[PDB]
Amino acid sequence: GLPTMLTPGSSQFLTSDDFQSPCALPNFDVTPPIHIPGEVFNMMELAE
Amino acid sequence: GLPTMLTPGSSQFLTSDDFQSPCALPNFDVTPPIHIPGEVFNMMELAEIDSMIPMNSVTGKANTMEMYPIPLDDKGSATPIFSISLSPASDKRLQYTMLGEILNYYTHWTGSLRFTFLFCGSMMATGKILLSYSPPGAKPPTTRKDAMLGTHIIWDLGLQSSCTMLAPWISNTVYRRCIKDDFTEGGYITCFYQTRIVVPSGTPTSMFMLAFVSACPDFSVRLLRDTNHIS
Amino acid sequence: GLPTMLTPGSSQFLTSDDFQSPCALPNFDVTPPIHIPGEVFNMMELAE
Amino acid sequence: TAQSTPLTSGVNSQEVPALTAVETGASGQAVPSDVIETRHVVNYKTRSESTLESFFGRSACVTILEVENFNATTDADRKKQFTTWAITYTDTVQLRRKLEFFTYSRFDLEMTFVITERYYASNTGHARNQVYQLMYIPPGAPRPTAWDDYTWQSSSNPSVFYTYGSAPPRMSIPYVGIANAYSHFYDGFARVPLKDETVDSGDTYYGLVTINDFGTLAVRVVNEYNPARITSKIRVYMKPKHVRCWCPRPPRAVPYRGEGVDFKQDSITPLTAVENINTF
Amino acid sequence: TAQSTPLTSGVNSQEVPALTAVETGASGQAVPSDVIETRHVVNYKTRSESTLESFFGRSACVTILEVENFNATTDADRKKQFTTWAITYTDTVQLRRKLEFFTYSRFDLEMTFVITERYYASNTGHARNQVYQLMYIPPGAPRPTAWDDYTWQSSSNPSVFYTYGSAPPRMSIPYVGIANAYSHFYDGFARVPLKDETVDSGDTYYGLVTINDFGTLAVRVVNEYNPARITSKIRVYMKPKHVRCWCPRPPRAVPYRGEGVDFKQDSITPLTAVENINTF
Amino acid sequence: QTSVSPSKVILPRGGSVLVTCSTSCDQPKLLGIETPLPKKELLLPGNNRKVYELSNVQEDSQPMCYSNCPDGQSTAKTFLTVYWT
Amino acid sequence: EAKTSYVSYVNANPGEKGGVFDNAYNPSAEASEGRKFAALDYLLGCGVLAGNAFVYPHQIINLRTNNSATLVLPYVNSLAIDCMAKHNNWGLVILPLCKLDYAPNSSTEIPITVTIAPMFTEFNGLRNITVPATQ
Amino acid sequence: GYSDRVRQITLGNSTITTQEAANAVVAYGEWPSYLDDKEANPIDAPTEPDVSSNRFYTLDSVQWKSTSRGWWWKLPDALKDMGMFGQNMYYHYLGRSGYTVHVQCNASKFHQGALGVFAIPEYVMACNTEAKTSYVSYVNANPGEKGGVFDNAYNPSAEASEGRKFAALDYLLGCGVLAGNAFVYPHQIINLRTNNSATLVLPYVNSLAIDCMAKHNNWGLVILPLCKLDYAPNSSTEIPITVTIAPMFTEFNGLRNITVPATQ
Repeated sequence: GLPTMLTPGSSQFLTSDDFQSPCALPNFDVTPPIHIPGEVFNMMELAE
Repeated sequence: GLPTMLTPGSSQFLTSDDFQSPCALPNFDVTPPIHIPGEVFNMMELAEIDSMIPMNSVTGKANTMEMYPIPLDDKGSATPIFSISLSPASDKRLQYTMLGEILNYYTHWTGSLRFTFLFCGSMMATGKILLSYSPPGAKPPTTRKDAMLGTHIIWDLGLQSSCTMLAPWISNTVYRRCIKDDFTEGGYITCFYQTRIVVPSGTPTSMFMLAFVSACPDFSVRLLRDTNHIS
Repeated sequence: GLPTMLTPGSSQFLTSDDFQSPCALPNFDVTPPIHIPGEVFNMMELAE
Repeated sequence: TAQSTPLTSGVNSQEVPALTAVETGASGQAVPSDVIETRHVVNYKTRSESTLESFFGRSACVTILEVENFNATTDADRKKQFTTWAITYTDTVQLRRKLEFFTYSRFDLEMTFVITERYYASNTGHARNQVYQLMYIPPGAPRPTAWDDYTWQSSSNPSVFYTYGSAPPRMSIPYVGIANAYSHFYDGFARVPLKDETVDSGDTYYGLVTINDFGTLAVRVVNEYNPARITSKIRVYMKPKHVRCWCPRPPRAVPYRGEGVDFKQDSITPLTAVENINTF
Repeated sequence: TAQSTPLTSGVNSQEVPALTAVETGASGQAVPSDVIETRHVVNYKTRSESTLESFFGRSACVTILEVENFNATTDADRKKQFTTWAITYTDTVQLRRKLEFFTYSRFDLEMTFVITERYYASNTGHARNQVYQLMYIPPGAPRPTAWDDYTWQSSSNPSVFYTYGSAPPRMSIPYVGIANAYSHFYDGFARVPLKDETVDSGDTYYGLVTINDFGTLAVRVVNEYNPARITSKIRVYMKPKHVRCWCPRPPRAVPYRGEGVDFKQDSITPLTAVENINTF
Repeated sequence: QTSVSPSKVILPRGGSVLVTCSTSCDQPKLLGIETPLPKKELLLPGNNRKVYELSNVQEDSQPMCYSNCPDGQSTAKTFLTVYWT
Repeated sequence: EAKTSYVSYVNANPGEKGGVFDNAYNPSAEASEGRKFAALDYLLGCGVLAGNAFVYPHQIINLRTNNSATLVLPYVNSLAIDCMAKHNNWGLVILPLCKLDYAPNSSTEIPITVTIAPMFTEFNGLRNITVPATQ
Repeated sequence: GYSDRVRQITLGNSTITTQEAANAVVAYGEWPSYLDDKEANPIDAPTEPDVSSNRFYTLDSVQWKSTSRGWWWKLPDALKDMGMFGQNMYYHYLGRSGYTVHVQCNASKFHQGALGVFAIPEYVMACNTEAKTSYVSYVNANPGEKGGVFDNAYNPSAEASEGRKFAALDYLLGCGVLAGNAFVYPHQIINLRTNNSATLVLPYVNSLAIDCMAKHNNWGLVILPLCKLDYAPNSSTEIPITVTIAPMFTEFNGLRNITVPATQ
């Protein structure tokens, strides 16, 4: 169908990667968020 | 999801490839650069720098700081001052220069060379020195009526104390090789006392001369390889 | 990253294929051509 | 396309195309509309496969390389651990004959390495899966003395590491000739033997083989010694692409006997004698 | 491209380019159009391969790591179960020599891990297919004591899990230097030994090796012990890409004897003495 | 790299000395023996092995046998003496 | 048949007098007298059949039609310019296709004289004279 | 009217004039400057000793015999005890400095000789022992004013005591590179028929923006005799090489009490 070629680093599991993945729970209507106080946006908010 | 097909050459590791790869340190705020002086943008910026040839690398004076000064005197012999082939990557006295070490990482080279000769005698020592370049394919020049017929330059001694004999690119191939090859042989180079060097009284008779090597701005290399100095 | 599927005929070496390949000598400044006389453009120039 | 055929009929005139003169050097020039009566044939047949990009568009075989992998004790057993091959297209007789149609050629070369294995003995254990190094050594880089010396680490030499069981490794080598074309035939030496030499180069080889250094393909097995002796075979391939050629020549008739244009005595008779001249 | 060559002819004038003075520090500057008569040569040859992105554009070898996998009983057998390697480029002599052309460099590093296996003994059964952990330990994270301790689980350390038989794992490490460039050569210590110390730091190491901590590459075999002892070899590679360099230096002539710029006594003689000065 | 099998040769004045010089390579680009002594060739099959047939040996000579293997120029000599009454 | 690609310099470059072909291949077992061209006529020297040699630039002197063959040969080489002392560019070949036959005197001799001009020559790299070996 | 051979250099309250000079080498084509605000590593207030330390300092005059083999100075530490630059240095944690190295050696018109005056960034040298590697003490690596000498013989002492020093081998230039390749550095050659002074202008070269001068030695001044001194009546004469160095555009950070390093 499409001529492809496998580079090095294929079929590895890197523990700091950023890939997509199939969701094991398709169409999961997640619980709607509410405004919880004291939201941390960065770990350097805790250094100060 | 998508119909693909694996070509040959998949799952190989080629040591000269150019592929992308996942960064093992995601979001690494790299240290901001500053203007460091003397930035090199190309390895041929280093071929255009002079560097001394160990021309006096005879038995006893090699591997010490007497390898560089070429012996001179006032006797004015017809013998050559020095003689060397034009193989700046595989000759026993050129491959350890700064030009010779870069050429031992490559395989094919073109371009002209620059031999700048510094006379380190006294002030009162005046003289004339023939500097010759002969293209290959004949008798190697030994007497002065053989090297005058090539590409030469007659250099005089005085205030401006550094000549420049240029070895031009005269070659059958577009690219000579970086080995001792017969088919891409470079040329024959000699150096004769033109008249002689004359010293007055109270002045040393036996003197010395330094010899450099660099690359002209039409000098270029190809085909990176390993070297043969280190193991 | 991308959902792919391997067709038949993958990982074969066909001796009459036409694929691309990684150049083992990257940036090789090839020797510039000159006009050599008598250029053949087709093997049927030799049948005539 | 190829040429069509015009609707012509018979002639009776002084314009005579059937008579040429091959003393002048030109070949025949009569197309079949000249000497007979022809119909109109629209010709849709093209010459697309006969072009040089498709005439050389096959991955031919140029050599067969053998390496092994075992506990080497003697010195001959340590030279079975690797194999260095001088790169040339003349170690077979079929890609060579397709290239000696032409005097000069210019092509980017594409190689692919098809590799097999076997057990040597029967009851000496087993072995893990294997990775094969193939290192392109340009002329000047140090050729390996042993199979695990400083030379195989390849800090600048192009190396490929084929895991056994994968698709065969493929790479493209550009036009690396120092001329403006690869001289298939070189009618000259490498040097000029001068008058009254004490060198006495009365053994300089003729012709082609004194100018070609294309490299050395050195192959090791990257594993250490397994308990079972694994004998491998490697078939280096070439496929000329982006092909140009110059100055055509007649093809090779009698067999080869070396890297030159030489020919062996017992096969100087390529033809088979017919019964007589009148044998259909 | 490189420079062409102008059509010049002979001169007779006071403008003399053949005479320079290298006391001033500048090199020679005469191009061959100055001292002889030259034709017009249009130069299409470029310097594209000699640039630093292609001069370092090879995956070199920097070390060879060995791990095993068997039923460990003694303590030396438990230290064969893993291997921790301090990351440096100085454990070989070919990528080091290409980098000691330059004083300072700045490059994103790309690594690839080519891994082999073998059976150790012959008749101790068999083994399943294997998965290899390679964990990048930054300076400060705990180095593993045993092969299965709390450290290998890697909740924040970058780990890769290579299944044996696949394509070799590859990853790109960015510029992680705390300077604005990697100091290949550092002419200084790590601290200042003060006057009248009772510390007596009269064993502080010179130069480079007291500032470089790049990490630790700790490798285990993720399997438990198979009945057959599987001895592995791992070849860590580096390929500098996005390369910049500063302040060039002469290349290494005599061999190394350590991680510094030191040189051993029996190899201080790199040249070979010629017959005389007049030997072509 | 370059081997000369008759290294130690004793032979009287005027006679012929058979010198066998080959290389440890498969392609001898440039190989020969450097002496001012008369020699035709000796017949020997094989692209590598080689024998020159020297003759009219008068004084003590040390001929140099180069061989242009693709790893530099190599060097091998042979030692020959004469005899007199 | 002792060695391959194995011709001396004097035997490969006779100069003015040229060489002759032969209708028999007799390889000398001596490596001395075997350093010369095995000039076999029907294999044209290089082991291709002589009936295919018309793919080269050729003319046929036919003694009923013409008496002179004129060719104009450009510089053909892969390089732009090359050493003439090492490298021989062209090869002039004269094959008798149909043999000479004069009916009164069957053993007559008619001379073939070859007259060659260089054209558009250009030389580089001046030095002392090159004198090649003669033996 | 003007010539390339007469040159006056003034910095602070110090002046060098020279009447037989060659041209001056600005190292890597950059004149030294202060640390710009777009590259500043520390955030404290920088001390700029404007004229108190940007002036010429004259070192000790070594004697160049016919058997003299070379000299070396580490450049931000050969000035460690020179006026206020030696007092700006040890009262501060950070320091950058440009330099104007001026090497002074003159003879008659009957002498001859050559002096390769170099300036080597990160001049890392080799230890004089084979017991350990990268193994030099502090006092032996930082002599200060007097500098060190090269040697034409490599004798590694088997003692780890007397081996904690630079194996200053001349043809391997200390660091095991050949001396004939050292012209890729900013260099001038004092030739006793052409010139009598070598002037270099050295910017601050380091990977960092600013660094500890007490730890880190930026440049390495190297003087190699290429062709030896030869005076025909007196073959064993001595002409002095005097080195005169000025800091330029200095800038310091992190004030505290004085740093006094060890002397043994």
